[PDB]
Amino acid sequence: TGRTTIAIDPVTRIEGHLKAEVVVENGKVVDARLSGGMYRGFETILRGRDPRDASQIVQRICGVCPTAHSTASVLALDEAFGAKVPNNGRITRNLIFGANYLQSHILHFYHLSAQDFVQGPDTAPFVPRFPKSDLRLSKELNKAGVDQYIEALEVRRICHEMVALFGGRMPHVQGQVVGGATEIPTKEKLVEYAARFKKVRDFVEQKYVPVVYTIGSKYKDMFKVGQGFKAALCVGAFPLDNSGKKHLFMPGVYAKGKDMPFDPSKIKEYVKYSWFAEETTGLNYKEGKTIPAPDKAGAYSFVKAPRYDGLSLEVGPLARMWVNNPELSPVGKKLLKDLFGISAKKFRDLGEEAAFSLMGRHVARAEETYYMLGAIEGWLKEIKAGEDTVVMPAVPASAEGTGFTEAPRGSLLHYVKVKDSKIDNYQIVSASLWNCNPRDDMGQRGAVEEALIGIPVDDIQNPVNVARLIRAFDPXLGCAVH
Amino acid sequence: GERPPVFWLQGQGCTGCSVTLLNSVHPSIADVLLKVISLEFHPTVMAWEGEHAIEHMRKVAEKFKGKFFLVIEGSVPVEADGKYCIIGEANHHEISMVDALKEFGPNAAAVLAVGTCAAYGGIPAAEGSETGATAVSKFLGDNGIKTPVVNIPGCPPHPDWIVGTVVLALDAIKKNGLEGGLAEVVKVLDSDGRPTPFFGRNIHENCPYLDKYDEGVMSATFTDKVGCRYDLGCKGPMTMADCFERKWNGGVNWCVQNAVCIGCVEPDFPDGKSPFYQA
Ligand code: SF4
Ligand code: SF4
Ligand code: FCO
Ligand SMILES: [Cl-]
Ligand SMILES: [Fe+2]
Ligand SMILES: [Kr]
Ligand SMILES: [Kr]
Ligand SMILES: [Kr]
Ligand SMILES: [Kr]
Ligand SMILES: [Kr]
Ligand SMILES: [Kr]
Ligand SMILES: [Kr]
Ligand SMILES: [Kr]
Ligand SMILES: [Kr]
Ligand SMILES: [Kr]
Ligand SMILES: [Kr]
Ligand SMILES: [Kr]
Ligand SMILES: [Kr]
Ligand SMILES: [Kr]
Ligand SMILES: [Kr]
Ligand SMILES: [Kr]
Ligand SMILES: [Kr]
Ligand SMILES: [Kr]
Ligand code: NI
Ligand SMILES: [S]
Repeated sequence: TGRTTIAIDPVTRIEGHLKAEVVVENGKVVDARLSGGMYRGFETILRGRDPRDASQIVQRICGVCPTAHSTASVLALDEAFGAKVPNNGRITRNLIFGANYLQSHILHFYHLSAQDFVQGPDTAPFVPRFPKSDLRLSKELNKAGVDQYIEALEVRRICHEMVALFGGRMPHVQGQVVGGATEIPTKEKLVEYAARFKKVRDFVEQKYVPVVYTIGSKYKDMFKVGQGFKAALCVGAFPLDNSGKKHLFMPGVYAKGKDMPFDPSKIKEYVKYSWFAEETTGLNYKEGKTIPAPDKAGAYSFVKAPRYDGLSLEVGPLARMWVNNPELSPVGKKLLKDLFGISAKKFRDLGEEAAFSLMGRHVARAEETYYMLGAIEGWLKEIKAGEDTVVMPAVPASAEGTGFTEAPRGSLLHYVKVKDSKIDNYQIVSASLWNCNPRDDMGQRGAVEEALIGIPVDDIQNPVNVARLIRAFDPXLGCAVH
Repeated sequence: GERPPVFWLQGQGCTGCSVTLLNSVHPSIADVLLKVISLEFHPTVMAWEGEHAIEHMRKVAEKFKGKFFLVIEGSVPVEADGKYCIIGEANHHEISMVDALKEFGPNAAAVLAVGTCAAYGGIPAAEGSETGATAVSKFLGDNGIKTPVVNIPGCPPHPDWIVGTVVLALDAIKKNGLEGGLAEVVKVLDSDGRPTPFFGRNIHENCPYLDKYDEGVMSATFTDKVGCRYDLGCKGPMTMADCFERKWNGGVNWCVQNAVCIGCVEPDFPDGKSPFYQA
């Protein structure tokens, strides 16, 4: 037939268990299936527990982004308990969480993605690899890549020291609970935090953001693939006031060239192609049910298929920088000129096609890292040693709440229903669920499955661009399936 | 000496036990990877992928039969004939964690079950689960595999517990050879399979707030650090770990100081340690 099917299981240098299956014709991807192959069932594990237990249990969905689930959880708990988080505790939450944005983005580019473009030393785990691995950097630039990977191992560890200062430990913080944060920042620890922050600030400014633009300039073809639907979701994150109004990332949807506001009732989860009971399809999260069906004909994945008003959307740094359209970093303004001969001030000046591209998503992630440095500076101005950060609310007998935030990889919400003072339902809708999901009941592909269309596979023996595309979305399958 | 080959397989894990390892301070992770071990298979960080990565692990495993170390992160689900954790595909056939542990477990020198999931089942085996999440040792015994297993628990473990267990065992093997040292490793395990250097001491017996516990002085908000956290739910009393001394993330904090201990190292975690925020 001229169609050749390639399967990759595991997709490595992601988090979690992913199988990718593509079909290649005339040297280009023409059809795709993504399979999240591992299930735990947190949504049923949690039922019947003290609702306060959730802000610990849910972090164990993902050890790379546990602070996103913590944050989502305690916001749902806050609403359900009627807890009025103290201002100083809102900011302390922001500092715990923002710091893992830095760890997560640095982890992803250097330690997950960079080997797509940089050859490591000649020892495991850096060899063996594809004989034709398509690595274009010069001996000089490749040695830059390698030294920065090794430096980034220190930088990300320091980020987790920042998270831990007010979070207790990382992975899996103890410091965020219903009602705020469990430990008031002292003058001393704010000093230890800012000391670490500066080292990360300078590595981000001087090494990380340049190296992304530099490596992209050697891979300009990679701005021309990976567009998929050019549709994106942002649900808001990092409250800046205590009224629920201003957020560092503000909500919004983009589809068919159209900006629109974000309406959470238009979220539904389809399971036709997912291993869950057929009778649970099309449910909004407040009515969601998780009934595993691992033998269901036609299904190929433990990831449900979420759609927004029936749209298949993508989430993550690209999506947020597009919706919010901030100003580009200064280093990004310069290097887009010297290396791409491009002039741009804000994020959307890159244009739709380049931003919604394989290498565009890496660029968004680097820019957002810089942007987050400013937020963390601001909150370090704002926090005030000694002011209380938590209230101690009682568990309601009956109540519900929803917490919306943005995880490093994209949009996240937790929904909790309380009955008889116990969890009655807990539903999770996570970032890599929006990105790595299979087809919905209407046969529409997930975001990554679609972005895979048109990826070049000139050499079936070295189909390196298939996983290159996937890695650009920074997938974690623990979060997608939970 | 030589860096032994290591394969790291993830079952029902959250990747937290790989991340915590990346936070190792002395030695850093890079020294671990270049000077201590040869990490030949790890899906989160390795260069190659897919069927080729599995075939690379199998060639090393054949080459080094009986000499390689297998790290297992996450629990092993046995229901639905293992379909709740498929970890790979080779030769047009899916590979479950059940399959993989039966393939590689009998030929490893030893198995290190890292994290409470792998060691004891943990959250995937908890009330409400449906997948048959089984602890590594139970799974191996259940299918008659006799390879020694070491439990390094925690959710996540401290990096020092992982690195520390590995260095102790590799020095024991250097000292005594391979059979000899692994006997010395087994000798330092408690009744729960855990190394006593790290899990030999009780948290409560050594808590700096033990004075306040005894005085009956109890904090009533989390942000009050003067009192003991008992009333807030601290599970130090039933938990054997050394976080009170080495603390976490380069020593900048720990769970009792910031909040409470939730007992993440213990075989009954989480259900037997819940509710977390009442005694
Ligand atoms: S109950 Fe907890 S905080 Fe109190 S003395 Fe014991 S370990 Fe320390
Ligand atoms: S203090 Fe308790 S919950 Fe925290 S890491 Fe140690 S044993 Fe686990
Ligand atoms: N980041 C992160 Fe985890 C994912 N995807 C969540 O939510
Ligand atoms: Cl996070
Ligand atoms: Fe879910
Ligand atoms: Kr690299
Ligand atoms: Kr580089
Ligand atoms: Kr790099
Ligand atoms: Kr390296
Ligand atoms: Kr923004
Ligand atoms: Kr570009
Ligand atoms: Kr690792
Ligand atoms: Kr990792
Ligand atoms: Kr390394
Ligand atoms: Kr690494
Ligand atoms: Kr090991
Ligand atoms: Kr495997
Ligand atoms: Kr052992
Ligand atoms: Kr290790
Ligand atoms: Kr290890
Ligand atoms: Kr040991
Ligand atoms: Kr070892
Ligand atoms: Kr061992
Ligand atoms: Ni995640
Ligand atoms: S993640």
